[PDB]
Parts: sequence; structure tokens; C-alpha cells
Amino acid sequence: IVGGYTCGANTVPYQVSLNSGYHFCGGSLINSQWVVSAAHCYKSGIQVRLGEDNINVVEGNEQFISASKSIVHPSYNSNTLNNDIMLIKLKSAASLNSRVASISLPTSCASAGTQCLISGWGNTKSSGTSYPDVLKCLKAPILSDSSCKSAYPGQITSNMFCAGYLEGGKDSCQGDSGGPVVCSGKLQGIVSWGSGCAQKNKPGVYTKVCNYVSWIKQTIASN
Ligand SMILES: N=C(N)c1ccc(Br)cc1
Ligand SMILES: [Ca+2]
Repeated sequence: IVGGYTCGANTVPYQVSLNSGYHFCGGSLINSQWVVSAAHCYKSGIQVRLGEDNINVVEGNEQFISASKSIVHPSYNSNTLNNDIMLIKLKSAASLNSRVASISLPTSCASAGTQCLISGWGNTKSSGTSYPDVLKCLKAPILSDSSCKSAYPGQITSNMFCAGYLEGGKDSCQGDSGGPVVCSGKLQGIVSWGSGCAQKNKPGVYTKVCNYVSWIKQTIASN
């Protein structure tokens, strides 16, 4: 997260870290046994880390649970990043509390102008690299479809939306991949891609979760 603020320990209780010996992606807890992330975060041997603030220090509220199964969306296209969403089933159910909690799926799609919360442990600089150890937060609005398509001609599908600031300076970044975009208490987006980070006229692009609720519910019910 570039240009954000320190969230505060366990103030984003649905945020997960995906760990394969090191943090490599974010995710969102959607019930006690399932996590949603980006398909471009796929790999084998994932450990899901819940209840994290400082990802380099054991602070006492963590739960570490291995993944038993990962399911990439059947239509994910790694060249265009269309359908950039994946589900991860935990080997055992998390213990839910005030600091580890699930986030609700949306019943409708959020409109442009809605303010949302984006969070992650990704790069905090738009040039160079500096990775924080504690969770960062950013409040940002959803942008109109026309501004999004004007920023990225020929690249925005119906399964993507833009959020952020056309002036630059505030954005998600590498390492935030797969993490949540939460608006009005519902999961509306997944950190997916962008051109650089926090560049002028290049806002972040997010997977449009409301298009996938039926696939998520059917998949969870059968696996
Ligand atoms: N929002 C961005 N600018 C961005 C997000 C994820 C990745 Br990976 C790269 C860039
Ligand atoms: Ca920790």
C-alpha cells in the first residue's frame, strides 16, 4: 500500500496472509474454512496465516492453517487477468473471534463513488521498494467505468473495476495482490493489477467479486 496508514493491530479481522516460507499474497476469510484470493497468487504448499498484524513477529492472536485444496476460477486468463479469483480451503476450521472474523459476500455490486477500504502488506513506495511488517490500510473510492476504461484502453473487462485516485500517490502495490477491497462491510474487490503503483492516471484494477458470488457459493457447497 502506497500512501496509506497503519491500520492498527487486528482492526481488519478478515485479512489473511498467504505464506510459502514468506508472505507472498493477501486474501480474505469468507467463512471458517474458506479464503478468497487472486488466481495470480496460485501456488502449491500454501499456509494461511490469520490474525496477523506484524507478519515477522508472533504477537499472540495468530492462527496458522495449511491449505488442503486450491480452486482457480475455470476461466482465469493469465495474460489478460480476466477472472482473477481463486478459492482456498483450509485443512481445519479457523476459530472465529473479534480479531479473526469472516467478511460477508455482496448481494449487489457497488457503484462508482462508493468509498472502500483496501489493506495489505505490500510495497509502500512508488519508486524503489520498502516492505512494511505491519498491516497498511487505504481508503479509496470506486471509479466510474468510463474513467477506468480511459486509463487502460482495451484492457478492462466486465469483471474488473478501478479504484483509487487519478492524481496518483495512493494505491495498492506488489505484495498486496489477492487482498480485500471492502465497501459498506461487504467484500467487493480483490487486489489484481495495475501499471506500476500510485502513478498518475493509472489507478488500481480489482476483480469484481459481485460477479462471482454464485460460483463461490456453489463451489463451497460441494467441496
Ligand atoms: N494497484 C496497483 N497499482 C497494483 C496492484 C497489484 C500489483 Br501485483 C501491481 C500493481
Ligand atoms: Ca504475527
